[PDB]
Amino acid sequence: DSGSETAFREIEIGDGFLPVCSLGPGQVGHLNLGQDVSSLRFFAICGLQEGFEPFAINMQRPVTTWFSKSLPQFEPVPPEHPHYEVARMDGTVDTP
Amino acid sequence: EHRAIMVDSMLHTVYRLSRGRSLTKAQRDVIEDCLMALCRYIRPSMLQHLLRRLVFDVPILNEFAKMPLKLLTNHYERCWKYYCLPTGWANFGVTSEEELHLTRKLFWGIFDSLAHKKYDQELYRMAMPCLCAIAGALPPDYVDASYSSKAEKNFDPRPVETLNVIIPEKLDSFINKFAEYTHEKWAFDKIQNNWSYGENVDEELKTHPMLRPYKTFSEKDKEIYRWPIKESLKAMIAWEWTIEKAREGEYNPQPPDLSGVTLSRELQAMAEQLAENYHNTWGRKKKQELEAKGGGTHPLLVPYDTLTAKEKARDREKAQELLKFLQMNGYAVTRLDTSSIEKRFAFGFLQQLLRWMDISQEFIAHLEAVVSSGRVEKSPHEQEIKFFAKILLPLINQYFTNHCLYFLSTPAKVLGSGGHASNKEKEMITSLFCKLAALVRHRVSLFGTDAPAVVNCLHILARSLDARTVMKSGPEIVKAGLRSFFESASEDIEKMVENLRQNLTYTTVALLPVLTTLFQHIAQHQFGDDVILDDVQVSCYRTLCSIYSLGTTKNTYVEKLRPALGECLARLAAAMPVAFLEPQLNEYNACSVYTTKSPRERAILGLPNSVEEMCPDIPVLDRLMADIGGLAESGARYTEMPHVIEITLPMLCSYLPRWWERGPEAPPPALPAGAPPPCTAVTSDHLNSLLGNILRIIVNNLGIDEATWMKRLAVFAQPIVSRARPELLHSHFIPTIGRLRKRAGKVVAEEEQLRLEAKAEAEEGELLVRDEFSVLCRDLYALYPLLIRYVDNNRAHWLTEPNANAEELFRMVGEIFIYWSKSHNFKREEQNFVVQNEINNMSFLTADSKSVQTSLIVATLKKMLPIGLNMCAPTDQDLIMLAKTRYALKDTDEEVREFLQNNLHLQGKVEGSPSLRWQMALYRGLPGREEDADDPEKIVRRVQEVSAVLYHLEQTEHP
Repeated sequence: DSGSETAFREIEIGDGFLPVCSLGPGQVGHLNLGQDVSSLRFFAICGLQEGFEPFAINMQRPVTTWFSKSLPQFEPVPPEHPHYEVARMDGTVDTP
Repeated sequence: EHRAIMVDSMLHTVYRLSRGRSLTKAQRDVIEDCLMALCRYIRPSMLQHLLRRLVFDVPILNEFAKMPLKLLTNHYERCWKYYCLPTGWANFGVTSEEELHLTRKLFWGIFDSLAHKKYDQELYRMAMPCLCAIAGALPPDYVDASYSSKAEKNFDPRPVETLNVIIPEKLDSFINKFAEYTHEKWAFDKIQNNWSYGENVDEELKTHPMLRPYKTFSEKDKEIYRWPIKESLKAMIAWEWTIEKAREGEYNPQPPDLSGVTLSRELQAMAEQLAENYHNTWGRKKKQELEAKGGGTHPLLVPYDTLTAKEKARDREKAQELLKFLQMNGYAVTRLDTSSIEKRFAFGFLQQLLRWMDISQEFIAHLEAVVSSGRVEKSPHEQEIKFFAKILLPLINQYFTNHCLYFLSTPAKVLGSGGHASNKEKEMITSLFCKLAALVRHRVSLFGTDAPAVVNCLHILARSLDARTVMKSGPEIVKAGLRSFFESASEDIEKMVENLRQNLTYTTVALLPVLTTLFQHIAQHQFGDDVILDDVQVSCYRTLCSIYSLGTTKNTYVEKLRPALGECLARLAAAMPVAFLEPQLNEYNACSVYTTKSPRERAILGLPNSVEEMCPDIPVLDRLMADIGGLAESGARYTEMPHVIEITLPMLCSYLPRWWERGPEAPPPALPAGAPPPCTAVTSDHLNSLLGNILRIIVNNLGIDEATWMKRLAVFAQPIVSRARPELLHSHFIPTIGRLRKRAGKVVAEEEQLRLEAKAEAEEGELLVRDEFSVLCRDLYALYPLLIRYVDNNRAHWLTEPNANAEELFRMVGEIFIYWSKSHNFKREEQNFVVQNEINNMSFLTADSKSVQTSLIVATLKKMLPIGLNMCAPTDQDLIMLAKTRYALKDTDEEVREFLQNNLHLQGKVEGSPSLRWQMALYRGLPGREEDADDPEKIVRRVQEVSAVLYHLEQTEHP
């Protein structure tokens, strides 16, 4: 809205970054990471002259992805869970 | 929030200490500064009782209310998102409806007190921002709990005694029956509380231990609780609304008495009045004890209509259980059908501003009468005039500024976040605009100090008008009023024509800018199809004819006024929905008066039944195309043809773009939609020829100095430059940018000679070159914005397929850029021109698609950089950095070229670098790339030029 070309700026490198896309119900999207730079359209228009490099430009095997599986699976309660806490009280006497 | 109770009590006590009785001025200042500084940082929800106290006491408008209302407006301006936005203020929660109704009551109490009280500079000046802040903060779509609430007015709890008031027996039967019924329901609550209603007093149960059945219960000990219920019902019937049974006649009761359900809206409003009675009548004794104690207003003894929902429930529940007992028995309280829109904040304050609008019409009529009849300074409505001028005009300005999205919010396409304004709200806000226009029609002479305020406020009311829904399916009086106001404005423009050969001052400063803004709004929202028609279209016809006649006439005053006519007429062309420039195919257009009106209607309106007979003054669009083309060929300057550039160019640059969408080339939405042939036969070809004429006249007028309207000409050509033909670049921009480049090169050569000399003549020559390329800066700030949009459209085309002419244009703009970068005088004179002519704003809008720091030259260069960056191979990119270090050594272009020729063998290697593999493969995959570009001369040329561009870019970014 202010006219700045950069959407997000002053972003700390931190641990790293990964391409990601969250599709909704009945939604279809083609995620082209850039294994085939020829298949990367509009890259010459934006990115080629700016110095940007295709993601996985020289990677031989395709980049594996991780979909958010919706299957409800039991996992242990985190020790630092913000709301629920599990206490390991000792048996002592007259108590298990 | 953990222990906010004592924070609230601290706020209350600090406010009392500030409103103490024996304090010094400095001490009072310290207390008040603490209060504002504290409430600025605390959460707005912590003001639930301090805000209530302010609602109660600030409408007194005493000398002690200065800091109260100042802190009030500071807090509300801080948390305008907390109330107006339905989502709240981010992490902070959403406002309560109780707080919203406190805001409403506070706003209107301050307004009415400011109304009756006499004008005083301090209160009005320091309270108008407060009133605007409360009005803006409270959302317009909010509806109060009840429009017909109590609205009553240390507090005085009005004792409405009813023991003396007699009760008709036909209803007194169920008054006594409900007294017994509430005793039984009290016992039912006790037994429901796991404590069965005892018959003997015993501490084993915390509840009432002596609620015996009615047979064994003593009458007096019933009355201990029964008489309060009887007096409750007796007070409720003693008020003018008397509770009347529907059916004639009349230790647990069979029907459950629950206050959760609700009766009719009126019944709920005066049950709220009954709870206000529980406060006043039943706590006059409490107020006597409280005045004996000297503890200030007790929390319940605060007026009930302004009390917080959490603690007013103590009497709300009692009033509601009484009214619900009446409701399940069918009893109705006979004593108003207020619509939801009237109930709403928006339309209520709208009716009130209409009331003050007729009051101010009377006031200004009397003021004009006493101005005309001698000099009568004494005015019976002087307080009203001062109130209007100092409060009402800024208030409507600010309120319409912060809620213009709401008043413009179409129900079909919701624009306002809070909601959409009602149709009645839209129509009478349009009528308010028309009434303000009629008021200031000849009042512009008086209210001289407030005249700019009037014109800006009426600009705001001109913006955000649903002319669509008021003229179509809207009130006949209001639509006739606006149509007659446009007709009178057209007659006024004709009078203005006669004058060029108050009213003249009106047309000079108030009529024309507001008319332009109205046309601009109608053009943006494309409302003209159902708005600019019939008599409105006729009035616009005579307006355009008369201002064309004004353009024809040539005098000094009309020359100085021509920018206003050009802007106004461009906006009316953009809001004018019939192609009057296509008279032969006017039957195809369904918006014209001839097809909308019947033949009899045309006869009684005096219509010529043809566009040609309507306006033969303006020739056809082909004729003005030929005229502007001939003027371009002849090189018509502003001296030779000022009216053309001022007024007739807006015709083309406004009507032609918008009607290109109606032209044949633009694809129709459907075959039946396109079955009527387009009334305008315009395509992109005539648009492109119009750009050619504009470019030709600009380059011919480039040498002309003191040309100012050329900037607004560039602004007017900002939309036309889009959808430009590819050949237009080498047709027009390459020659004129070449001329600009060579003239700038001559100027910079003179500047270099000036720099090498150091005499007293060198200082005069320094001022001379400053003034010599100030015009160059103006010309570049004209031409380059046209290039910015042009490269924006064709950058994809040039990058997908390289154009040699595009590369040469890149070299041209890069040469201009290095000329601007090397010379310090260039940058300071550019900044001086920007600050002189306020170019920062228009540069900001030019950079915006669809600033002082921002350098147009740099921006243009960065946008065009990829075009002239793709011309070189990646192995040449592997030579750019050494050429940059050559330029870092401050060496000459000849030497950097020679030692680049020495480093011809120092280029990078594709098998050397893995990234060069894919970069070099893509550089081959470019369709316009062959192997002939690998010639060493071409390679060194492009390397040197690209490196010069990059080095001057990085020096501009980081000196």
